[PDB]
Amino acid sequence: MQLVLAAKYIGAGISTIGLLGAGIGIAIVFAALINGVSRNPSIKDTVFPMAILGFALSEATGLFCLMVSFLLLFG
Amino acid sequence: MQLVLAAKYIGAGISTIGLLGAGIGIAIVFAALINGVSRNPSIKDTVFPMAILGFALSEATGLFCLMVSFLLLFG
Amino acid sequence: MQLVLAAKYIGAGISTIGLLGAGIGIAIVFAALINGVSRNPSIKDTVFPMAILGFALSEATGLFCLMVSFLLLFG
Amino acid sequence: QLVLAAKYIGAGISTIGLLGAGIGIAIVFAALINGVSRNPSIKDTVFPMAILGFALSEATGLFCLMVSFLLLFG
Amino acid sequence: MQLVLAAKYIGAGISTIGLLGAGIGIAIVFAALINGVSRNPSIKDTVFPMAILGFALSEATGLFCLMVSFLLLFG
Amino acid sequence: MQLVLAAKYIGAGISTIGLLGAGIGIAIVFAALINGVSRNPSIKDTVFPMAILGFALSEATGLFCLMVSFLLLFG
Amino acid sequence: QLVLAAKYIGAGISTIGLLGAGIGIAIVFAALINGVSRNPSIKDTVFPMAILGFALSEATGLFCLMVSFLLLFG
Amino acid sequence: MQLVLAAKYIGAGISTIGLLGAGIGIAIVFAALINGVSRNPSIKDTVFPMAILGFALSEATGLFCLMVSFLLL
Amino acid sequence: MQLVLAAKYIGAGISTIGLLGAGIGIAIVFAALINGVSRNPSIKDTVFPMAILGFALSEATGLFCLMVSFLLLFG
Amino acid sequence: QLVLAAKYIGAGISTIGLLGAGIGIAIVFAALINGVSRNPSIKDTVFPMAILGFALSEATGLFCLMVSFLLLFG
Amino acid sequence: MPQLVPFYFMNQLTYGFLLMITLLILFSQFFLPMILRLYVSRLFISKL
Amino acid sequence: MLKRFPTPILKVYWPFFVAGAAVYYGMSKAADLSSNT
Amino acid sequence: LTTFSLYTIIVLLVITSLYTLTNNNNKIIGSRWLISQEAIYDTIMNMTKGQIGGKNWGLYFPMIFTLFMFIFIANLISMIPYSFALSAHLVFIISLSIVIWLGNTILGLYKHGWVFFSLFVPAGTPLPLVPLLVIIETLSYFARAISLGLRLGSNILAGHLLMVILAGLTFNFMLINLFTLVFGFVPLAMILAIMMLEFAIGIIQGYVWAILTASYLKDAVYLH
Amino acid sequence: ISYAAYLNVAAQAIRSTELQTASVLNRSQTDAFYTQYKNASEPTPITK
Amino acid sequence: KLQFALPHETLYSEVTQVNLPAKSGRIGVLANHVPTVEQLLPGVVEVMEGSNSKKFFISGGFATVQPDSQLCVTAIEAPLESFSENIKNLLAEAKKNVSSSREAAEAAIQVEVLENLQSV
Repeated sequence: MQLVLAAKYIGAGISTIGLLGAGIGIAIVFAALINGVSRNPSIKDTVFPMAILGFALSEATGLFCLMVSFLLLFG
Repeated sequence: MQLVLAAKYIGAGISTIGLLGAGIGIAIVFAALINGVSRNPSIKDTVFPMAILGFALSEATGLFCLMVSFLLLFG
Repeated sequence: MQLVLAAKYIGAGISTIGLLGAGIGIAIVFAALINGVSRNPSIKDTVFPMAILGFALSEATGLFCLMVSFLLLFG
Repeated sequence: QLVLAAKYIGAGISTIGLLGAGIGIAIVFAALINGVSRNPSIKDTVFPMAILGFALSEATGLFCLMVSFLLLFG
Repeated sequence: MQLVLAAKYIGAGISTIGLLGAGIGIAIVFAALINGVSRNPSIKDTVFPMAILGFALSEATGLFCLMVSFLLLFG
Repeated sequence: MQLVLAAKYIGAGISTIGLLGAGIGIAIVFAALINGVSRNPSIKDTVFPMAILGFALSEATGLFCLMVSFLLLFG
Repeated sequence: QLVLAAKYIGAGISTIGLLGAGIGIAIVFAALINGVSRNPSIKDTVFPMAILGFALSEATGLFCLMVSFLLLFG
Repeated sequence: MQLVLAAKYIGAGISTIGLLGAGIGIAIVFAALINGVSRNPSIKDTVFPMAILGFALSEATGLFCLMVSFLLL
Repeated sequence: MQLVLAAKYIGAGISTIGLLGAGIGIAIVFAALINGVSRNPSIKDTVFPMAILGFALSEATGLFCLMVSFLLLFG
Repeated sequence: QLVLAAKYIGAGISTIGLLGAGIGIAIVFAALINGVSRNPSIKDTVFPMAILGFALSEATGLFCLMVSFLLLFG
Repeated sequence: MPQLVPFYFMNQLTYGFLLMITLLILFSQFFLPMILRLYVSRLFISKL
Repeated sequence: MLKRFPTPILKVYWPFFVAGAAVYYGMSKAADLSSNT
Repeated sequence: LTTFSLYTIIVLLVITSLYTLTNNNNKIIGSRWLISQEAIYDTIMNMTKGQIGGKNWGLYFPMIFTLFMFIFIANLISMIPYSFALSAHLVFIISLSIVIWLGNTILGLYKHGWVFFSLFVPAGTPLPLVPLLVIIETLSYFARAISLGLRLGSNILAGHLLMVILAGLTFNFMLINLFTLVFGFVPLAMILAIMMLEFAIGIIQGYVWAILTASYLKDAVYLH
Repeated sequence: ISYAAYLNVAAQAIRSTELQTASVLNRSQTDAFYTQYKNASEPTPITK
Repeated sequence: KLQFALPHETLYSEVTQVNLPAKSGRIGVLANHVPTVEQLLPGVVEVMEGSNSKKFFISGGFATVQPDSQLCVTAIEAPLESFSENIKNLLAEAKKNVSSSREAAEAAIQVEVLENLQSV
């Protein structure tokens, strides 16, 4: 039905909105990394695994949002 | 039926929005971690368990949004 | 009838956005904790009742919101 | 009915308001943890004030929730 | 009509959104009070009436919003 | 008719959303006041007028949003 | 009647544009109070800068208001 | 007719929302200017041009939102 | 027909929301430029090409929103 | 028709997501400038860190954009 | 209160503005300077 | 307690009173328009 | 005639009793009540001396005092839950605000000629936005006309409407089955907290009025 | 309390298990005087 | 590098990692760390040159990273072990007495030192 098919194309868009939060989040982890590494130049080797972890987890929340979009599109 | 089925897909998209707060949240804990480790050097042994706890709790609130999304989407 | 069931599922979806706020709140408490500890690691035992208290109260606001979401969804 | 639907919908929209309170409470407690870690000793005055700040943040959330019940039933 | 009645309730729901800014506002004032007081230990005789003023004013926007919500719903 | 009166009510609800930006704004000025006063110990004679000015204009933007809410709501 | 309905609704939506300026004004003034309190004496140079930033942020809100009026009055 | 003209009026309302962001953007540049000048004192003569450049670009984005409002009319 | 004409204008309108993030972003890069240059008095030669790069990239995100807005408005 | 309208609207809705990415890119670059200015010399290590954070921030916007194109063009 | 839109506005406002002008004159000549009389009497004993 | 003191009450404070009068006349017309409902 | 007329008389009679018999007879020591109205005298004396601060601070000291006391008493009397507000009629409060605002601007024009229009450019700026900075200064200047009133009116009104609507809800709390009337102290407690707040937001607005229209007179007397 | 007074006292206090040396005791225990002088003359020579 | 100079003695006047209690909370300096000026608060201190660590109890002082990795610490006194229980007891009595009896400032530093010593 036109109503249902329409609803899919609208609904896909609505779902996409959630993703913004993760994007800002990733930047915040990298910003902290730069400042941290600046403050002690040699902290990098310890800190860098932790930094990539913080990115990955923040990104993951974005992935879950994007999954719901793909579920509506290709479910 | 066409109305309620369109409503399911829309309602799912609305629920997806809730995830954004958790995504930023994960980053906020990790940004603090990266800065903190840079201040002290060696704070990390105590603090890394605290960081994981904080991430998980922030993430959980996001996940509550996601489970409502799948309840609406499927039924 | 379809409208009634639709309204149940929509009303649920709308509520779900509220959960995000408590999720951000939790993250903020842990970021503050991490910074506090790195700057003064001996505060921890006095802080421990307050830390759990602030986390819980922040999270709680989201859980109130979540109960409304499920009440609408299931009816 | 449209009215039957409408009360359920109104309950949904008002419920979003709780979000602000969830952030708010945490900002008071976060500042408490930062203050106390800085001083070791601000806490005696500040801890009563921190519970007050929490109450006020939470109170805003209760207005939102109360609107949800006024919508939902009414 | 059914439509006019719907618009009262719906308009009221929409109105309830504004309250969040005041909630966060009050928390920010109290956070700043704590931060200033943690810095000085003794600014407070000047600062305390300033903080209460900020609190009252931030709260007021929320109360204005709540007033409109009742006017739409009941009125 | 039914639609027009409905639309007035709906428009009123939306108007109330505008208040939030002023609410957060006022809190920022008062936070800054406390920060400034804690920084100087003694800035208050000049700065208290500056802070009141910043509150007023921030608040006023919210009041405009409120006033549209009234125009639509009553009218 | 859709056109008339839309005019009243559209006006409501327009208020949202104003909200950002409310925050904006506060941000300029926050910087002002911080700068002035750290120096004491920066203020005479800084005060023109502060008023300028306020005005520019305000102007963005003014555009939103003009559109609101454009709908409302027609 | 009714639907399209209605949509224009709604659409105008929606477009104002973009403008809110630009208002904040401009404010941030001037806030930074004041902070820089107050920490340094003397930076101001170099820094004031940078502030004007940053302001203009932030405002321009808001201008894009505004012109789309005009297009939709 | 009418519904589609309305829709083209609507999709364009929603797309404008995207533009805002680039505006705030541009301000943030320039704010950092100012803060760095004021901190060092002399970082500027290193920091300036970095700042231009960050500006361009931040702006570009809003540009994508704008071209999508045009594609929806005009077809 | 309703379906064709929905494609155009739907595409528009997807576009909102990009705002987060724009802010994100800027935050990393802001930090790059702060790190470089803080050390005078962290820059060669910090420059790839900064680029990585920008890229990832941009990417969330890009995902929104391709979904927008898919609904828009078909 | 449920109802707080009069149409009696000019009536209200006549008595309202009468109270404002009344309080201004009343304060200025009577009630504000009779407090300043207390101040000046206390200070006059203090100064001698 | 009370005493009549010949303090300024009008020789500086005329514009406040004048503004009240302008709004008073306009409010007569506003009241008349509202008294039809 | 109206309810409004009866409450304007009540406000006048309270203020007369506050300055004719708040003190037993006439003392140089004062009764416990008059200790308050000494502290009030000093915080408004030193406030409009702190604000307008001229030799004309005291020329506007009766003006700032009768604007304090009117709003201070009428937002305590109006907070009695069976008292018919003078301040929840927006048409009176906003009219009073515009009256004082016009009485600042006209006085400023009278005293400082057409060089009053120099107020609307406080400082130089590049010439293509010099006219801009006159227009969106004057717009913000007569936004002051309605802002001062609408803050106070909305605050006082919102307290009363909140109470009446909540009174209706706590009734329906008891109409909900008796298992809800186990541990039913919380809605009563919500109204009690609101009542503690309602005196506070009424006294705060009376001070905020009188500092802001001291600031407006500071601007009008001392330009830029 | 003035910072360099604060540190001095802190060193002395830290000089108060108890395994401390004579140079420490000398570094924290001393007797002294000071003299305020006009402009010349000696306003009272007050002990340090 | 590090210096931990005292007036009549010295204690360390390239030292790899040094952990300091500062008016910036707690600060760690590792290899080349950014150059600082921090007044050192009364402290429990760890100094590591390689993995070897020497633990110091410190009267407060000044900390200054020089940009060549020369960590200038100047303090009036500072091993941890020499200070490390009966001394804490003496301070408790003294803290109490000064608490009852600038006199405020004296009691405050004494409370701080008694605690700081208890940490040792």
